Amino acid sequence: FCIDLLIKLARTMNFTYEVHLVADGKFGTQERVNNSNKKEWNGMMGELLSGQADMIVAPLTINNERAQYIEFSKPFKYQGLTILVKKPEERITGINDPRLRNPSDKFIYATVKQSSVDIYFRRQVELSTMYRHMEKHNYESAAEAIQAVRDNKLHAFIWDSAVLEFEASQKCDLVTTGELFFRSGFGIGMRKDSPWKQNVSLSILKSHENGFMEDLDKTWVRYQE
Amino acid sequence: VPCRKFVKINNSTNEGMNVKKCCKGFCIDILKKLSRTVKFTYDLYLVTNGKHGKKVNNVWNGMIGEVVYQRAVMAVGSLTINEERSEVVDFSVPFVETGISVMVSFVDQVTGLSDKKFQRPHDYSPPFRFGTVPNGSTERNIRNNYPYMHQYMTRFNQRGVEDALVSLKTGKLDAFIYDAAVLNYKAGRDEGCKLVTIGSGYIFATTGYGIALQKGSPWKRQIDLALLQFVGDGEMEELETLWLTGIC
Amino acid sequence: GKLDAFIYDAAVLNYKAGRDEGCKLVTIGSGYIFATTGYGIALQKGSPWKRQIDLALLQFVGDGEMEELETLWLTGIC
Repeated sequence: FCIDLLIKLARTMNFTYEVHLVADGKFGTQERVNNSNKKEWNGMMGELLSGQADMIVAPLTINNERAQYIEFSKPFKYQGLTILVKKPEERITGINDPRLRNPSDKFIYATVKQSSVDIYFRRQVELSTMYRHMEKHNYESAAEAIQAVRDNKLHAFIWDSAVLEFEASQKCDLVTTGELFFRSGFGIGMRKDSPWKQNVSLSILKSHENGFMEDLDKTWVRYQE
Repeated sequence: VPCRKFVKINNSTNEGMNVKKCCKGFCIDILKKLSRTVKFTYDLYLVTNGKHGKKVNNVWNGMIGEVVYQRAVMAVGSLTINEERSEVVDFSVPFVETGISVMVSFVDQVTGLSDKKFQRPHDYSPPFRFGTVPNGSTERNIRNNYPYMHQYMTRFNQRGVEDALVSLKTGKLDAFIYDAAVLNYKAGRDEGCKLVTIGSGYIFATTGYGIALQKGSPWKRQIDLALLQFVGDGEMEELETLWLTGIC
Repeated sequence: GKLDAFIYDAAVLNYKAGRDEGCKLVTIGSGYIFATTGYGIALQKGSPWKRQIDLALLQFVGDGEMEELETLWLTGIC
C-alpha cells in the first residue's frame, strides 16, 4: 500500500528514494536510558532522530506527544479502533464492558508492546487498571497476537479498523466489534521545518481529491473474497 | 457567546446595524475549550458577504475574503478543504471524519459514486433528480470530477438545506448530495426517519474539518497541539455525544 | 461457605457485588428494614470552615457532578 503511495509521490515529484526497514517491531516510546536519567526514543523515531533515516512512510499514530517533537503532514488514512474476537455474549461492545473495567484471568486482552495505543491509554488517567493488566501479556508484533487468538489463547485485542476488516475478509472467523472510538488519522512521519513538507502535502491532497484513494481501495480495501 | 452581524436596513442604501445575538453549538464549545486551554482572547462575529468562499475571477468572498485579505485571523466554523483553499491559506490538523454522502428516501439502490444512476436518467424509467446547495465547494468538487454531472445538475439546482429537506419529505426531490455527519444529525432527530443515508463514506470524498489560519501564523502549532489534546482524551467524544444522536 | 450471612454497610457491599465474579452473593433490598443513614464530614466544635464546606457540598450535589463521581466509582450491575 504505502509502497504504491511512494510510487505516486515519485511520479508526482521527481525524487529518488532508499527503502529500508526498522530494526525492531516497535513504533517507539519515550524511555529512560540506563544512565544519567535521560529521556531517549527508539524504533522508527530513534532511527529518524539519529539522522540515519529521512522520512518514515508508515501508518503513524498521530498524538500530542510526537507533535511536540516533530512536524506532521496531512493524514491519508482515517479510521478508529476495534476489538478482535473469534466466532452467550460473544461480543464486548467496546471499553464500556464492566467486566473489562475489573478484569481477571479469563478475559485475556493486551496490545503490542511499546505501542502508541499504550501511550493513549497512559494519558487516560481513569483506566490504570487496564494499563496494569495488559503489561503482563504484551507481544512483539500484531501477527503474534493474530496467531495467539487463532489458537483461542487470547480473547480481545485493541487494533485499528480497516486492518482487521481486511483480515476478516481473509478469514471469516476473525470478528470485529461494533463500536467505533478514537476516530483518528494516519499520515506520514516527517522531520522538522523542511522544504519536503508543503509540496509533499499538496501531492497528498492531490491524491485525496482524485480517485487514486479509490484506486488504492480497489487494490486492497474494496477487494474481498 | 455574544456575536454581531452587520445587517443592512434597506436595499437602496448600504448603511446597516451591527445586530448583537447569542451563539451556541459545537464550534462554540471548541472555541470555549480553546479559550480554557490556550488562554487567549477572541473576537467572534458573523459574515455578511455570504457563504464559505468562491473565487470569482481572482476575487474571493465570505470567510476566505476575510482571512486572505487579513481583516480577520481564523475561522472556528466548519470548512471543506480543497486545492486552492490550501493554496491561499494554511489549514490546521483535522479532528472529525466528515466526508460527503447522498440522502435518498433494508434495501439500498445507490451503492456510491460508481452508480449506474450517475450516467443518464433516461436509462431508468422514472426520471429522477438530485442537486446541491448553490455557491458551494461541492459544486467545485463535481466540476473537477465530472463536468457532465454539472451539466445535468444545472437543471437540478435548489436553494436551501431545509428547503431540500422539505422537498425530500414531500416528494419535490429524489436524492441530494451533501456532507455526511450533518445529514446524520438531521436524520437522527427527524420524526418518521423515512430518509435513509447511503453507506458510511466508502465511495465518497472522505475529507475532514480543519481550522484555516493565515500563512505564517504563530498560533498554528499551538492549535495543532490543542486539537490533539482535545481528541486524545475522549473530550471530543464527549462533545460528539453532546451534539450528535446516533439512533438505530 | 464458612459463613451464611454478614452484616455490614450497604454501599460498600453494593460496590463489591457490582464487581463480583458471577454475582453469586445477593444483597437484601435497599435498606428498608435497616438503619439507612448517611455520611458527613466531621469537624470540631467551633470551626469556622463548616459553612464553606457545606456550600461546597451543596454545589457538588446540585449540578450532577456528585452523580458523575458516583457513576465513575460505582457500577450497579446484576
